[PDB]
Amino acid sequence: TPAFNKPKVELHVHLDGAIKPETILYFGKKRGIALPADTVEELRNIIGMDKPLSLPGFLAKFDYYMPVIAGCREAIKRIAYEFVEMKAKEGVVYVEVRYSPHLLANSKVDPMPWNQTEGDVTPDDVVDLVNQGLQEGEQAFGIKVRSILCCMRHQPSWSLEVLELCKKYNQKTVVAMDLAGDETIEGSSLFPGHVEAYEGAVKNGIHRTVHAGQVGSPEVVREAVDILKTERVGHGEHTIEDEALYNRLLKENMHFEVCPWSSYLTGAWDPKTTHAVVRFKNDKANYSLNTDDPLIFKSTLDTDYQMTKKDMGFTEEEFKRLNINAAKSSFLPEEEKKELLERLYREYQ
Ligand SMILES: O=c1[nH]cnc2c([C@@H]3O[C@H](CO)[C@@H](O)[C@H]3O)c[nH]c12
Ligand SMILES: [Zn+2]
Repeated sequence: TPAFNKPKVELHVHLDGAIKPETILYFGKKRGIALPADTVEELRNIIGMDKPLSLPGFLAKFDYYMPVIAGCREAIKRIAYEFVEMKAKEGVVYVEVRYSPHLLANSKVDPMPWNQTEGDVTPDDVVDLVNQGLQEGEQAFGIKVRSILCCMRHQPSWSLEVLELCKKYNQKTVVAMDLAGDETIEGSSLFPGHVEAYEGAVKNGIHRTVHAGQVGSPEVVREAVDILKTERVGHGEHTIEDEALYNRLLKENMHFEVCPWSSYLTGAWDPKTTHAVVRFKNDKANYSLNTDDPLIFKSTLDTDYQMTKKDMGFTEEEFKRLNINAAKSSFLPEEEKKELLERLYREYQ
């Protein structure tokens, strides 16, 4: 029985962490690019994980399959279309999906990701391709889907271009910029490309989210908020380690994009402490529940909703509350945000 069988909102899910294994196999074969396995089941076992790794050890899983998607236009549109297909099945009415356009390009991107041969797919092309597959997905399945473009921590030289792509594709479908990748890279929040991207975003009214406090110190969160000027924090669990900062963000009504299942598997949460999400619920924080990389974690949104119901006693009422909070914190323009809120209340009566 599904933990919560009513419309849900999802803010934090990576397109390139949410690809069908069957579709990765399909493209490895069509293109003749290697894969670490040859049937769907063995691919799941290898790419997927059921025991905690460190964050760099988790991020390496992408290496297995990205090469089979990157630089292939049919593949990029197709994963975006099937993304909407999946989320529609899970009873999501609105979802913001994030990716790095540079990590899927094979032209005008330096350093060339994945040791690719120069092709014709620029980062600008990737966005348009993903827009296309999402819009087709919307027309087919009738849920609302927007996109978030990721700066990557290790590559601040892409960040100004990420910001320009957010400006160019604003609300079609790109609603925000994000900062993702290896949180453990010393001082990465302050690399000049990242700081200046986020400054340009403030100055041009481009929405902002930042992965912080997944494995880092509370200081990485404080940097997301006070220097980068984020409006939402991805994860944020390790914020509680700093009491004054947690309380400031509570008072200022910061949104935390919690990914509970993600949390165990990246070793961000110790299974024999209280998940920070329990504290968020008792404090009536502003947070959402998110699958983060469902392909790698072998999960669906119900996975995270089951985890919190079974292991943390989340009620139907708390589920409705945090989705209402997720809607309020979405990056939709005002009239679409009101429309979403109207729908959630109607459906929750
Ligand atoms: O758990 C995570 N923490 C930090 N970054 C990532 C991404 C990174 O964002 C890029 C675009 O989605 C992915 O390619 C991955 O490197 C995936 N999952 C996580
Ligand atoms: Zn993430």
